[PDB]
Amino acid sequence: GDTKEQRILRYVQQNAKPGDPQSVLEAIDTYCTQKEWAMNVGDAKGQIMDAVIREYSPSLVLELGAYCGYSAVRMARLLQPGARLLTMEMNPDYAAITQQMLNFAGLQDKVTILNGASQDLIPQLKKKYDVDTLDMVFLDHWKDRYLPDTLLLEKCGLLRKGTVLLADNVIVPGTPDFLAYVRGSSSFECTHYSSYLEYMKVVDGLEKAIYQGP
Ligand SMILES: O=C(NCCO)c1cc(-c2ccc(F)cc2)cc(O)c1O
Ligand SMILES: [Cl-]
Ligand SMILES: [Cl-]
Ligand SMILES: [Cl-]
Ligand SMILES: [Mg+2]
Repeated sequence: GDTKEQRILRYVQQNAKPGDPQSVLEAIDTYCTQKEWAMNVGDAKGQIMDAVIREYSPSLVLELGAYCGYSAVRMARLLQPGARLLTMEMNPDYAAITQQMLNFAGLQDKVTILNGASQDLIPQLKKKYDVDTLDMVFLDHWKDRYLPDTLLLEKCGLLRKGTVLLADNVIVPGTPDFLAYVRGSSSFECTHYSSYLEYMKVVDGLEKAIYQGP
């Protein structure tokens, strides 16, 4: 039968307005509160994301892990005209949901999906995707990948002074190595934003880690 992700897409298509990102976010959050939990960033942490995006107005954002496109919708709706989001989604079924979610929201021209594993695609960003450096990175993929992929971004020359890392789920499921690393490194200036796990009365949080150079 259908998957939960297909059910979320369908709900959005039937309960949101085409081309209205806000209605799409609302539809997802309604579905996930009333029908079935799902691992979208959600509205609590989403509001914090929004506040960070507005502060920095990034021109080029990289997202690690798309899921159904909630966070990509959340971020892309607030980008300035001409700004871009690249999202890396290794799961092909998730990638297809995400594309369709973005298309329904009318944000397709702002966002590119890269299908494959972050560790494989990050080294291609400069030469294949014509990236210089990133303004912001949203980490929301497998939690054991946050640290290695941060170190890989640095190796590949993709971080500049002031690049904003924003990491989901630093408390649940948790990213203990990543947190220890960035909080102990003089190359990062970190802030913790305490919140709640999407759609649940369980504490979670976002970590912002601003790259300071070598
Ligand atoms: O696995 C995650 N992400 C990568 C695949 O898309 C993920 C997991 C959870 C979560 C799961 C199970 C639980 F019991 C609590 C949290 C939450 C999230 O926000 C997530 O991003
Ligand atoms: Cl999400
Ligand atoms: Cl992932
Ligand atoms: Cl929520
Ligand atoms: Mg998450």
